[PDB]
Amino acid sequence: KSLSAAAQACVKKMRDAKVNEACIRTFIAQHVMVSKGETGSIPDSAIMPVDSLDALDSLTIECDNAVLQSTVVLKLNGGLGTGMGLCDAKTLLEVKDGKTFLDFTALQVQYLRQHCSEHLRFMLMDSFNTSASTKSFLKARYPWLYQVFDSEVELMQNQVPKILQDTLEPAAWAENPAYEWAPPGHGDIYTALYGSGKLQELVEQGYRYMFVSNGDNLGATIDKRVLAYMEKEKIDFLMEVCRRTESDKKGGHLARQTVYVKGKDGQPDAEKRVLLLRESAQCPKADMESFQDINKYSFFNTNNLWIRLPVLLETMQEHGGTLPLPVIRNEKTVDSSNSASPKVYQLETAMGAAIAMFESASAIVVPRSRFAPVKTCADLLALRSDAYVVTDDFRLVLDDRCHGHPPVVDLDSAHYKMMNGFEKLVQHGVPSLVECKRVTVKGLVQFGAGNVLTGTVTIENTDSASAFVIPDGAKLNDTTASP
Ligand SMILES: CC(=O)OC[C@@]1(C)C=Cc2c(c(C)cc3c2[nH]c2cc(O)ccc23)O1
Repeated sequence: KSLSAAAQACVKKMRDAKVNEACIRTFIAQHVMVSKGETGSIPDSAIMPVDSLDALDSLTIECDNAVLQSTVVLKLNGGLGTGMGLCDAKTLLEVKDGKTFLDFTALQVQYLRQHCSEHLRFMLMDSFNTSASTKSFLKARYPWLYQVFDSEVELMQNQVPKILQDTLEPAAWAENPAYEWAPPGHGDIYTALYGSGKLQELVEQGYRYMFVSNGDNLGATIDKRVLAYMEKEKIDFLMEVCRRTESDKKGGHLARQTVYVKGKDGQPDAEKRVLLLRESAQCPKADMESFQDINKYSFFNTNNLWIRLPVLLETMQEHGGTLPLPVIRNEKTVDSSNSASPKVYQLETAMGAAIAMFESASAIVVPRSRFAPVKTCADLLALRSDAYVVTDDFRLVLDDRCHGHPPVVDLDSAHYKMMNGFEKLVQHGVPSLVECKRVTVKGLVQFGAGNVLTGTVTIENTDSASAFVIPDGAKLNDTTASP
């Protein structure tokens, strides 16, 4: 080997634990990079804003149903709802009418198979934490997915060791041999696809396109207009972006770099623009102000990505069976809670950063409805309510009586950040929010059954040693309800 002793210890620990060679190849290349000085930082001087992009609302032509016969739907399914106090797979959260996130995508795929394309493939990227519950859920409710779960559906996210910041050796932990491993970010989909052989199996069987998206994003549905736009424009990697708002100033954004290839002898000097992603972790403390300027950098990544699979395979093969994404170098501790434990580096990548790895890569701006993540219990309440309606093809869209905008829900963080607090609020029923512009709740409150809210409502309780109960049938119209 040409590896350092620290890197050697890393591969030895990973080979012992039966980690596959594609994950080892990819991690060690990041390890070598970090041992040569790479920090992950992207200053403002290194990038330019991106000003002009095509939009999805300018498109009208849909594709043939032949293209959908060669399309795979991949959902990220590694997330636990820890932010909402959950222990299990976020996708198994009841979101509307007794159905989960997973229910809706599976019903959307089931619909497309019967009506459009029987060979549309559905895959899930699971972690060790979400696999068993995901498998059990499919056994009970979707046996056609359960029968082919291991062979076709499930894609396992691998784990990588944390390394110390001084030696870059694999950190050891006597208490827990589990706190010495970590996930490598969702950029690991490429490593897992290639390393398991499933990417080769897919191109072999004739699949051309893959639509990847977060499992907790209900707006991420197949749109035939995007597939036609990729065919016609001969695009290999397409990222959906949205216009940034001040609510999104602390999240990542799209950026631009240029590569001048000099013309040999008497020639014209060529130009190629290259798109890239910059998240907050990659931004230096000095440039955080320019990071949050939503007029300089005005687009953010939805994680709705479209990939031409044969080109992905070829590009990874040309790199020796890996995709060399920019490494994000987290500075944390072996035990995350305890700041006495040794300082480590947690190396991860972002699947959206692959937009820089392709010549024919592009980004298309889409409406915000394509990015409807459920990350707070406030988002859940809006989605549970009649403000959202299911279509015949099992999508979730706003009711027309919402005038293009979901109701705005501000729930007290002291009582409703956790799911157990939120389910107490809607214990007797979730109110009608379809005609509601805004609703904000402060203090301990319980709705009643058959409640209807209109306009802008505020329900506040100042007494934290008490609960405010709203009776059944209560109508609340542009008011403040208080004890
Ligand atoms: C800002 C802008 O320039 O519009 C373009 C675009 C893509 C992005 C903004 C945007 C939108 C739609 C259809 C809905 C919302 C939205 N931003 C939101 C913020 C909210 O809090 C709630 C709902 C929305 O369209």
